[PDB]
Amino acid sequence: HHHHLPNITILATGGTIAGGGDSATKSNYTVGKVGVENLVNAVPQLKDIANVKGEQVVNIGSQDMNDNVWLTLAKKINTDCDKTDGFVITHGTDTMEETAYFLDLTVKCDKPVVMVGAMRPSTSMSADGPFNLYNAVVTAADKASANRGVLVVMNDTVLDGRDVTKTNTTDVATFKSVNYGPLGYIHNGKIDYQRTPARKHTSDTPFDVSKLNELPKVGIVYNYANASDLPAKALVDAGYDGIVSAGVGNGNLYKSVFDTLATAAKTGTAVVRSSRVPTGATTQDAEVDDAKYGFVASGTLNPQKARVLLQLALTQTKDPQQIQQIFNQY
Amino acid sequence: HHHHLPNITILATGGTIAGGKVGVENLVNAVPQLKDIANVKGEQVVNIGSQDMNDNVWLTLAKKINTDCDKTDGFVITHGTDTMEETAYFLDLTVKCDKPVVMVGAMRPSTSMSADGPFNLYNAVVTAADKASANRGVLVVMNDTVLDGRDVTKTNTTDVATFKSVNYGPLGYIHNGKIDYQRTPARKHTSDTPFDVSKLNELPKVGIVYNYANASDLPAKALVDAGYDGIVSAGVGNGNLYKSVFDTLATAAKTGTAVVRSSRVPTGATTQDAEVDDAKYGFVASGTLNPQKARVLLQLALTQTKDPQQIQQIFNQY
Amino acid sequence: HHHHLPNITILATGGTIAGGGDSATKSNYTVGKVGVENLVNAVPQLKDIANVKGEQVVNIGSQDMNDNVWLTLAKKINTDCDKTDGFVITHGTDTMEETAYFLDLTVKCDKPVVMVGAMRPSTSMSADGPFNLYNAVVTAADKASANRGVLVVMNDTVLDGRDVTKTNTTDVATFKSVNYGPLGYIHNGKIDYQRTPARKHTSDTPFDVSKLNELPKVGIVYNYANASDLPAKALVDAGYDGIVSAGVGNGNLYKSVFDTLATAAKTGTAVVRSSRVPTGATTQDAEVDDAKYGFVASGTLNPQKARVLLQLALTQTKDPQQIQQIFNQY
Amino acid sequence: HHHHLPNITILATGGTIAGGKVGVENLVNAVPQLKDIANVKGEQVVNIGSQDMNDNVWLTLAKKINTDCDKTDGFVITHGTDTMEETAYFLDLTVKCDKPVVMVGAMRPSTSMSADGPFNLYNAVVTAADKASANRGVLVVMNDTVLDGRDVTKTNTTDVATFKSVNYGPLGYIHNGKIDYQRTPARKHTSDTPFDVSKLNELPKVGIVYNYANASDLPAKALVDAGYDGIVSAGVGNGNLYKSVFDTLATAAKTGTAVVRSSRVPTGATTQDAEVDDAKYGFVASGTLNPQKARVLLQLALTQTKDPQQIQQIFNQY
Ligand SMILES: N[C@@H](CC(=O)O)C(=O)O
Ligand SMILES: N[C@@H](CC(=O)O)C(=O)O
Ligand SMILES: N[C@@H](CC(=O)O)C(=O)O
Ligand SMILES: N[C@@H](CC(=O)O)C(=O)O
Repeated sequence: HHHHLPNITILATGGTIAGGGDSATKSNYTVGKVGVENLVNAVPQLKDIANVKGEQVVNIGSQDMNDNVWLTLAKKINTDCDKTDGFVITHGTDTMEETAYFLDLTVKCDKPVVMVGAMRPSTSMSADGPFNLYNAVVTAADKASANRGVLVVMNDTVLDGRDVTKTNTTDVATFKSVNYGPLGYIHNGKIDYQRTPARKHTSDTPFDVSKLNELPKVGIVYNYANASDLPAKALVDAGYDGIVSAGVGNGNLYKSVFDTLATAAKTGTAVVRSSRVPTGATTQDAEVDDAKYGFVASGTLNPQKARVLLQLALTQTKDPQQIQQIFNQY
Repeated sequence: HHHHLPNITILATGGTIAGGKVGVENLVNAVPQLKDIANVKGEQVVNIGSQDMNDNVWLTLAKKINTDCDKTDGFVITHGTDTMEETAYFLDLTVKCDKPVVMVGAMRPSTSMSADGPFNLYNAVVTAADKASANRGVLVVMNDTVLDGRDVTKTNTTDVATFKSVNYGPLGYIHNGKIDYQRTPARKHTSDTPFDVSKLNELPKVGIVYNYANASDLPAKALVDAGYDGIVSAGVGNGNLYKSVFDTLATAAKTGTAVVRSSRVPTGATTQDAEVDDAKYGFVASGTLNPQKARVLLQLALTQTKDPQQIQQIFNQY
Repeated sequence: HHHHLPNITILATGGTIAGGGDSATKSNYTVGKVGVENLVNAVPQLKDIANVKGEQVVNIGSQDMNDNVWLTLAKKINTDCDKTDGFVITHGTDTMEETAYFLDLTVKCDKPVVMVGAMRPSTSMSADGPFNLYNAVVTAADKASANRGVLVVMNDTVLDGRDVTKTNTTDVATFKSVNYGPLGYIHNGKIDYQRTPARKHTSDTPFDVSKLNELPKVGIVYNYANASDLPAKALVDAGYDGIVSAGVGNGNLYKSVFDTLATAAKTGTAVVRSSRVPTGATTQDAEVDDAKYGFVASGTLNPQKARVLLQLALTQTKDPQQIQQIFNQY
Repeated sequence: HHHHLPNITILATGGTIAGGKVGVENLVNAVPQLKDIANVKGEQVVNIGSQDMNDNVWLTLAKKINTDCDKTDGFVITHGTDTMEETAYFLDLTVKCDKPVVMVGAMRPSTSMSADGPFNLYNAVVTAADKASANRGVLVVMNDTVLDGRDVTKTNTTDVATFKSVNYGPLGYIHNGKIDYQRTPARKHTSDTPFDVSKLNELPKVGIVYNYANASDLPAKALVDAGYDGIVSAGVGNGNLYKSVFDTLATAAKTGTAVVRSSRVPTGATTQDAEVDDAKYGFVASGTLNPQKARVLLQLALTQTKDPQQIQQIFNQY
């Protein structure tokens, strides 16, 4: 008997992991500049753990991530599932938490899908990207990683795609699953998993994007003192399918915003209450009678995460109570 | 001789601490031990949910504290928790009275099991009565902790421990009616700022737009079309902008709208010298000021100047 | 059909939850002074949710918790399992994280066992104990709480007995599962569970204390700069069955401590390396050759938690590799 | 004119940053960009794993910095991460040079993927070269953050982000070779302390005992039997003691041993006025000093006084 290593496919999309600047010790850089081959060759130990094939899907900053790249990724992974043993997606950190949840809801492939990025560009002193990439490959190669949904691997930690969020603007340790914690930690190329997400993911969801050319239009409005209703009116005037509110506190709304959203809701615009507050649920049965206004409470989904689920909910139903049930199950 | 207690004024604005329905007099009467530490007088300013806080109320409060500073030894403001962090920083920048100003709220209703409001109110008075609390800026006192009004933010939607100074930490902790202060904010506040709202009846209009994958430019454009004085971007990561939002804001910054890049990310600074050439576009980087805190400072900046470089310096000093 | 509420048994042991002082606004108080009936009557809403029966097992500060109280609790719960639908144990906060893990490893009852305490005495302004008790009863009454091991409920949060730890000396929010997160959050008397512990617990462990009169002797030594080997020598001289080291960093030992523990280990004293560092695992394959010295690495178990598992491991085996396997499974 | 760079001295002590095997000269030569910010000179003090740090090394370091203060513009100490928090606070209390003293280490070996040591060393030099870093006490620089030597502690066994000032927060963050300081420690340090180790060759013996359910009194008794000068208790919760440990320590405190109650709990103060009457027993409460930090302060306290009340006041001031 001979040892054979798993086959792992790297789908590259850009990010600071592929960023470069002209100095190792200045901060300035350009994103999504370096190709997948360069990233792979910067981690010569990858041969110890996997047979790696790299594909460049796009090369962008994830600040410019969009619905089309999401559809491209989901369809590619679902199509290519039988060709490989696992996937790593290199991506910008800014919207990784959004792409990861989208994929968590739409990947039907039963093989690990692991997202990874870097907070320092590839050119920087002590760049984090090479070890992050190694650890993402370790996770994608570990049989125990299966059936846990779509994962994010950053800073030696395996995080579920639903709860994971970027907590700090600059810190290499930025990614945390702030409400329910990580799934496992990586030490010396091994993972000790102690958790798995309960919410339904991947092959257990009804969302099937195989034939979609686009996704429903869902925007986000922010609340604060003296908030303008103009953003909300703009989305309503454009015929948006859904609006997510980044509420204050427990999903609360400035009154003018509340008035515009209540009206939209009774015309069939889906309205989800989420929170600008970085941890905790936007609950039912607090200060807003959701049943009365036809609103949906986001639970622990932050506004950008709630957008992901709402867009997908709107491919199935426009009924607020059915949308609320979706927000209680996925 | 005869022992004497400080005179503390409670300015009530509403909130769950008053659940925004119970009056200042009932709040006070419900914590009879306040008599052990101060001579409390209450005045009702408004009685609202802080999700409906607004510029008018802010102006009322700053004017009242500045006017009444001589009459009292310190102030406590009872407020909703939802926008307490905004009001705190507004007052931090506009209050000229060097005597303690302490804001407090509650996460649980006064009738709920283990309501937090009573002890929160007690400790806010302790803080307002402590001579060591002077000259530290406007404060927030919650969950046995004294927090500076610049850094303090609501971190959790329901936890009594929600309020934290997430970038630089608290100033001190309160135990047995005493505070051990170990920090003070270095940014200029109160009487060391140029902001003076004594004669203003309105504040520059400043709105906030959110960034996310596939973000619409419609919110940003709606603010521009209404002639907003300023727009704060709740950027992704280190204050980055979705392309269409970036395009709209680039235009606004050369067309009479001040533009500040902040971040939806809950901790850390939005820096210069990363991916965005702020100088080229005429944008301002917010540093550790989150979008709603950056709005506050940007409205006050626009009372002095419309020049992006002078705005950037304000954002580096206050 | 008529609604019937679950039967819940409160086993009271003391703590600040049962503490009292002479003023509502001074900090001074005496622990474990108030009886179970008083605690129950301070939460008049408990009738809305359960039929509550209180038993006083002991009335102590949990700083004086000990092996005999642990054995008493485990045997009582296992004996009385069929008499009730769920248990709440009122307890001091100082060692709750130790009792909870002991119970997590030794309870064979398939009904929820929920531990609760209070950081402020019963006499204090804004005392946390009454709502903590309510929420513990809610958790013990929820069918979904079953099969999750022994739980700790504090500050609106349901925490697993293994990972839970006291993080702050004074804060009502002190209890966190610092490595893997909470299992669920409580809002308006309802729990949305999103996690369950993977490590084996309760009826899935081999530990059976039904007939034990005592537990193996296990002590803890602390490392720091210029550490004394005298504590370690004292435990060895007394014939201790086990010693847990609160190491520096990743389970590292001051050399004189290391020398004494290496010697003890080769005479059959079990030696577990843990860490004084509050989060993260004490790993294998770092600076200490555990295989060589016959040591066991504690993983994420902190020193007092590692003591619990080691005592129980020593009821089954004295073999270091079998003990290491136990530390990898429970 | 001609631009001039500060002179910075690296004092090397070992650690994973040197993995304790590589010499100061290789460390320095591996970050050639240090030349852009300083004139670096290195000196080897020892080359050890900091799990074997000891009083002798502490005394060497304090004496060397105090002696060499005039010769340089700032210091960086390369050190293991395991006891860096102890050495930092020792130096914080004993260094009399008001010029920046910055400690640094690394969580990953220099040969590992994405090793942290190089940028950590670069930023430690930035900090040591910043004129704004003077008069803030001894510092720890890790993961782009400037932390005070009193509050800083290792929070995680392996994370590069492990070091945090868990009670009062960091002093500033480092970005693009610049620091925005927003805090400074209020406790007295360096030249405002009475501790002077210039002529000492040994320090008072102080040991640490741990509390847990069913704790043995054997460790505490072993320290007492050896005539230890002081014992720090790593208490449960708010510095509480298992009965048998409490009994032994009560006796020690009246029998020539200073006793400080600290806590195994990683954050928060061990306070007076909770369950233990410190005055009655002659114990000292540690405040926010964890057991190993309390040991440091208690050894230095015992160089001035053996009186528990004077020790308590030291613990309230430094
Ligand atoms: N703007 C970059 C930031 C990063 O990757 O860290 C991106 O998200 O693509
Ligand atoms: N919505 C309430 C929440 C609270 O006070 O806790 C307020 O901000 O007025
Ligand atoms: N010493 C008390 C502290 C508390 O319960 O909060 C105990 O653990 O019993
Ligand atoms: N044991 C090493 C750990 C490190 O430096 O990271 C030391 O403290 O010397």
